[PDB]
Amino acid sequence: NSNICEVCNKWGRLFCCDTCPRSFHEHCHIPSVEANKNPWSCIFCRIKTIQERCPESQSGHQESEVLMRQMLPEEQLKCEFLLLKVYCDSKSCFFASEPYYNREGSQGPQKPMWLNKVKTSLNEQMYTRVEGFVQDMRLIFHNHKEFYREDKFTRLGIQVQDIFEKNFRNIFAIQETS
Ligand SMILES: [Zn+2]
Ligand SMILES: [Zn+2]
Ligand SMILES: [Zn+2]
Repeated sequence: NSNICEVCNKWGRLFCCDTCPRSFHEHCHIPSVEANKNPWSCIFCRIKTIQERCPESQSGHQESEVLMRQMLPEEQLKCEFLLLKVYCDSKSCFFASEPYYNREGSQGPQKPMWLNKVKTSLNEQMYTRVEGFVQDMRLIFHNHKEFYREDKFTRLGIQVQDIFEKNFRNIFAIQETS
């Protein structure tokens, strides 16, 4: 197995996947690495299994159909994995914890949002459809763009949004377009 966490790229107390060489900190893995379960398969392996069981699940989909899906176990898992993919990028530190807003010439967003809040929400089964999760995710970046206006720091939002969106199109097999 790897000797660093797959998400944060640091060593520490790591849990090793039984079906692939990845390793995780307990709370870096999403969901948090399970207490017992020998063998244990990580989220990457669980997502691979879904594809393998139903190869046609990789044919193209319309985003509007994906968003209306109810959060049954497989969609729950896919949103967990997509969230995990954003945390995999070091630039996610900016959006992880609860933000605050005091900048001359700007007002804070009406509905603040952040990764750890989406993480809790998924854990607590607060989203009933994929749309719930994707809306909160996109709101993180939109709040950032609006607040930081013409400061160059706005680019961090564009950058982390692009990671989210690429992973969304991959995980949920959105039909490719020009
Ligand atoms: Zn980690
Ligand atoms: Zn694995
Ligand atoms: Zn099938």
